[PDB]
Amino acid sequence: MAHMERFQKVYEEVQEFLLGDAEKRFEMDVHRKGYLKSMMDTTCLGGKYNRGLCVVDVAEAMAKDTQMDAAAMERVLHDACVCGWMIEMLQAHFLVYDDIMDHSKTRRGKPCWYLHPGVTAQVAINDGLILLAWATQMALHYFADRPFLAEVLRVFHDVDLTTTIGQLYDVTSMVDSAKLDAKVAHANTTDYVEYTPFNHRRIVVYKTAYYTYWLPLVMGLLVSGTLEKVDKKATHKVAMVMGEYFQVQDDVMDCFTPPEKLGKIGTDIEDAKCSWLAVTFLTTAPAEKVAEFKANYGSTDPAAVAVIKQLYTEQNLLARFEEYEKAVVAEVEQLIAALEAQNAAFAASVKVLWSKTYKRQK
Amino acid sequence: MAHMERFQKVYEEVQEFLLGDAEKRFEMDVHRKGYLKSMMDTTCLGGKYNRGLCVVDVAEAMAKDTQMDAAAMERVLHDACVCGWMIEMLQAHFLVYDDIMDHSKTRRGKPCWYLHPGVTAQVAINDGLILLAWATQMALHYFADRPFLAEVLRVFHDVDLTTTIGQLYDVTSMVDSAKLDAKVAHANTTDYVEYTPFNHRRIVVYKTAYYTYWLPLVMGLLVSGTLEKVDKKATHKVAMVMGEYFQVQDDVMDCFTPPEKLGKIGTDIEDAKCSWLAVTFLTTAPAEKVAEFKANYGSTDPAAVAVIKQLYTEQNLLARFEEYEKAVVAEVEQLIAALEAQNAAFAASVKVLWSKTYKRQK
Ligand SMILES: CCCCc1ccc[n+](CC(P(=O)(O)O)P(=O)(O)O)c1
Ligand SMILES: CCCCc1ccc[n+](CC(P(=O)(O)O)P(=O)(O)O)c1
Ligand SMILES: CC(C)CCOP(=O)(O)OP(=O)(O)O
Ligand SMILES: CC(C)CCOP(=O)(O)OP(=O)(O)O
Ligand SMILES: [Ca+2]
Ligand SMILES: [Ca+2]
Ligand SMILES: [Ca+2]
Ligand SMILES: [Ca+2]
Ligand SMILES: [Ca+2]
Ligand SMILES: [Ca+2]
Repeated sequence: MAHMERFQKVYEEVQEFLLGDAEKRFEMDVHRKGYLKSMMDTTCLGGKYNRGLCVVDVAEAMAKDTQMDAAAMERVLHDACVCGWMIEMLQAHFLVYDDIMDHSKTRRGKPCWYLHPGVTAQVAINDGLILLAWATQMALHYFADRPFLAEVLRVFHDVDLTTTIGQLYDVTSMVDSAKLDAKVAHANTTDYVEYTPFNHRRIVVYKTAYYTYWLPLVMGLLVSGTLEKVDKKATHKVAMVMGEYFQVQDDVMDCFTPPEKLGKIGTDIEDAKCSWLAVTFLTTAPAEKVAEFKANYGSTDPAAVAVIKQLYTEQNLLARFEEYEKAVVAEVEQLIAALEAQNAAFAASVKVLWSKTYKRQK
Repeated sequence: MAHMERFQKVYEEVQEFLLGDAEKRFEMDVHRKGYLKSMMDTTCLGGKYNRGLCVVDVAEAMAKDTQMDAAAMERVLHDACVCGWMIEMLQAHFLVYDDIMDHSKTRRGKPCWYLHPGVTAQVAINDGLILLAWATQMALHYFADRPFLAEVLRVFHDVDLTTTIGQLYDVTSMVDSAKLDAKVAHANTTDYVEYTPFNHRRIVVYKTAYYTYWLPLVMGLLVSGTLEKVDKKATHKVAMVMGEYFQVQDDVMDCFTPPEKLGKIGTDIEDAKCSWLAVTFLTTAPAEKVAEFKANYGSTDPAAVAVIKQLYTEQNLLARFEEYEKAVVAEVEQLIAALEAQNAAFAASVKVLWSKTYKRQK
């Protein structure tokens, strides 16, 4: 929408900055400079830019609600774009690692970075660290004289921590939690006791909600200097609700949306993930169907996978998702009404975010 | 080792903080807390603690020099221990990843983290991110009301960046740099045209000197509030010299120090990495020797690795290292004497660091 063109211009600026700083500081040669350019473009581009563009929608909503001159509005928007790129590059970094962890094939319609034959998991592992480091470099450089530098770093780093703990819950969700010893191999579960609504919510809140919903909102507020003009606790709550839903959508599109339209080949089923479908199925389905699920789940065999999808379809998981979505919409709507009573400007930028989220198809 | 007891007590302190904060903020369960505890202990302990201890030695030298009273000195030492642990965790993070990247077997006399049977490289990859995040968490918590907080973050993230570019030079150094395409597999070199003193210096200065020499000295100065009492240029210079040399010793020991004494099993020869021995040997040995080294280096075959070590031995590599160490001793001493003319206290703390480095055996 409104800010794409400006946001993409800032990408070019920030890339030239970053590559030039490496030349100046690290004696970066021409070939590695180009490798780094292709790496940044491959990992950071091609997504929907929902997190980055939110920073800009929020910042501008709040800046217009303030009285400021042309140069100050221009500054807010530019800083917002830089902040948005910190988050997109945080995403880039998380996706490089997660694609390795999940041993996946495609991301955003192209092979996963680690799967580029001129890269491999060995180089990709270090490329991911460069991405994370650059996001902090952006703040240190662009916001060196800004009052919100310290607060930006604190929220960005807190969120980076939060997401790694989220990923921890995710990556250990298929193993009995009583059996984690860094000294003993552990088999995947066969009984699925821990596939509970509580465990699924815990995963999604921490691995997705904080960095996808909370971070863009807060950063938008930080760069426009209006973080003390909104109810902190309601902002966190609406971000948790939308974020949980956003990840329920993800765990509901990797089992029913063609890879081709999504841009990625989910393997929740093969990998026995504690997805919203698995928890919803395990807690509502009849007993023979639960057993048949346990004999088929967690299996690479395409015939086992097809059995799970058939069981999910018989269980009416799409319709259960529709009902959950109605409940979410009801709650979001009212959290937004209450934010609107306090700060109508901020509440509008929450609608813009929610609009890009509700009933999305990829 | 005046500060070891205090340093270790701070580790217990910081660990209990970190685990407790995840309980409070991420609904961390008792099993993953236990997992996290063992991960921390396994990846962060068992090293020599040169980096961490140097922060405290520098901080104390400067606090004595500025005549701090007992209250102030106790704060400075405690802050210095936290900074020290930020660096030891940075190291922890770097080695978790590097062990994966290098496919190594032992770190500090135990199996590499990713090789723990209950871990695997899948989990280790996210674990390494938790270590990095925790490093920032320490500063955000303990230095929340400290004016040096921003400069601590700044130098920390800069050095982390520098090291990852350092690591990029390392992992791409055995492939032809003109053939650095992400779309095209890269065969390892057969002619070694890029195995030069310039390329070797660039690798080790960036992957090693910054975080191992410069980062500890600076943090010791920042926490004691004395960074504005020493020559920044001379400080950086002496860090670069000691740090390159520190990497040279690490390269010499890969080939000549028994894995047992060392705590690790280097595969420089098998991976044919741009070490200080290979580079020197190539630009010191003849053509017949160079040709025999080209048809032996980069092979996992035990006989071929024995040929390499035998070439090195016959080319008197140990002896060329002694001579190199003489020139470095002459130059470090001159640079310390120069520092000592300006602030005797900081120069003495650079000597403490030098003396734990010069002629170390592991
Ligand atoms: C290292 C943090 C990885 C964080 C993270 C958080 C949320 C989603 N992902 C990737 C998704 P996907 O690969 O985009 O479908 P997941 O594997 O379903 O969770 C990664
Ligand atoms: C991943 C970031 C850089 C990691 C890094 C930096 C310096 C030395 N090391 C490890 C050593 P070692 O594995 O301790 O011998 P190297 O593999 O010889 O370089 C790792
Ligand atoms: C958060 C998680 C579901 C990963 C996918 O995030 P996304 O769908 O926003 O991906 P893009 O960055 O490619 O838009
Ligand atoms: C820089 C590189 C040689 C890394 C190993 O560093 P180190 O020998 O200081 O390791 P410890 O932290 O185990 O003492
Ligand atoms: Ca994934
Ligand atoms: Ca995943
Ligand atoms: Ca998914
Ligand atoms: Ca190594
Ligand atoms: Ca290495
Ligand atoms: Ca080594």
